[PDB]
Amino acid sequence: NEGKALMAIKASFSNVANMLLDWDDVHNHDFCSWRGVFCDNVSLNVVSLNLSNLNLGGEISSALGDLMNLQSIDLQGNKLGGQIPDEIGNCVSLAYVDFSTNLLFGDIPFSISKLKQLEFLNLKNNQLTGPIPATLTQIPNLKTLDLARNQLTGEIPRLLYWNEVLQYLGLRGNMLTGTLSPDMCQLTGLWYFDVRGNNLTGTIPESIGNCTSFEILDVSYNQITGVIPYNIGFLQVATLSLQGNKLTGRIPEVIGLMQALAVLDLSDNELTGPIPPILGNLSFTGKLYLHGNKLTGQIPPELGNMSRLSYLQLNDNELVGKIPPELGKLEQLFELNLANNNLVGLIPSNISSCAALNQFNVHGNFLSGAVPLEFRNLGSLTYLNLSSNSFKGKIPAELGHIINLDTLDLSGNNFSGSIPLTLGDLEHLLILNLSRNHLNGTLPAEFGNLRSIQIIDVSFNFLAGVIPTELGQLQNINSLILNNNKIHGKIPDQLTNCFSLANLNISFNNLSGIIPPMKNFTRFSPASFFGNPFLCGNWV
Amino acid sequence: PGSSPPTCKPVHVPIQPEYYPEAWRCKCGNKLFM
Repeated sequence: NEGKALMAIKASFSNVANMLLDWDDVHNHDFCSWRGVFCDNVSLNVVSLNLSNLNLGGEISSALGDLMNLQSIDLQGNKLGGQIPDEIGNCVSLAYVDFSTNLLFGDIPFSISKLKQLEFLNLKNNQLTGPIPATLTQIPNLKTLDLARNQLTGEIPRLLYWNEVLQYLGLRGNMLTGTLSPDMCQLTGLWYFDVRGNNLTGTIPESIGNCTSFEILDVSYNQITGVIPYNIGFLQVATLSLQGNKLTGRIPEVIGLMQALAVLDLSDNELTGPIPPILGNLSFTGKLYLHGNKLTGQIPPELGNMSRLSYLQLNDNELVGKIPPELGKLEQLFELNLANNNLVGLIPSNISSCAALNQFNVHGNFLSGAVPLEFRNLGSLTYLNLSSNSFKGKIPAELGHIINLDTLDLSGNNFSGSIPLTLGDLEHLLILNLSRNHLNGTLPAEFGNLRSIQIIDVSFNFLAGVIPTELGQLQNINSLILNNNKIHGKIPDQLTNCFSLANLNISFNNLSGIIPPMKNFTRFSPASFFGNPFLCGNWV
Repeated sequence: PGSSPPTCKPVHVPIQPEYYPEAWRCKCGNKLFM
């Protein structure tokens, strides 16, 4: 007779008639062989139900209340709709509920409390509204509660924090006001505490340190204020994510002794004061993110001692001082982000010792001196941004053999000398910005070999010679900017074949001839060519 | 006052539910984890 409820369950469903392998009250009265519905060996009644990821796009019918021996329901990924019917509060045998990646709205029924055996509730990726029903600490068996990526409201129920059993608490993405209660450390079995993306206010409880059972603590992207307490230094956390809050004060030195940290993120906060050198002893941490803050001071060389660190982000701060060469000890370094600070001095020649080094970003600082050549030992270098600085000397030709370079940004500097021909051999290059510099020499032609290039900018330099004629080869180029140079000769007609080129600027030169109008080159007539005297067109 | 990693060969793993939050889990050469 549970087959009847299975039919009504099938009735208000998606056009499943497709994949539901034969549920029917016509002939087959054996509903323990049907697709996705499992019966136990003993009494032949439904125990487990796996309809996961079938795109059955219906509503959850009320007849679910009639399936009594039902223990586990997986309706995940079926694009299902409606709310969760109240009558689910019937089957007390229910244990596992996965409504993941569906489209369900409305309040979570109060009847959910009537399921004593229920230890796993996952409602992530749904449209459910309402609050977190306070009647959920009534369920004694609950270990995992995942409500992440929904729209729930109201504070976090205070009584829930008193549960020895709970293991995974995921509230990430809702709009939950209220504050972190100290009762948070009365969760003695929880190893994942995830309140990120809420409208939460308040402070960090001072009792946060007495939570040695926590492995991942993610409070990021809320309105939490206050200092980072001393107690934070007792946490056995593997990942500690404090980024994107309004925390003030300095960085507690005692987090130095927190080597269980794998990922430490303090970014986008309002923290001030220097970088604590003691952080040199967390040699097992992989990600250090400190950017977006008001941090002052120098870069302590002790960060070279974090052997297992791969991502260092210190951008958007107020740091000063030279770049220390001890980062050359970071043989596992991948990303170095030092942007929008006030650093001065040279780029150390001992920094070319971190082979695995994808992105290097020092834009927006006050660095001086020439560019070291040993950058030719960084073969895996995919990103190089040195813009808005005072760099001198020629462009080292050795920058051409870093074959996988995808973006090369040298703008805003004092670079001199002609352009290296060896810059032609970056096939995977997309964006080459040499603008706002002091470049001598003429314009080299090997720029035809940038197949994937999208954006070329050499504006505001002293380039001379004729506009190269090979520039029509680049099909992926959408922007060609050559403003304010000494380029003469005529405008090559081949500049028409740039299919993707919708953004052009060649004004302010000694350019001669006509404006070739093969294709629709009338969109870039007036403005793009303004500053050239010997150009045929109606302007001064 | 402090913390220290575990000793089962230890390693730190992403768990996929932006980046992934990493937790401590020990695997030897064998692809297991505990």
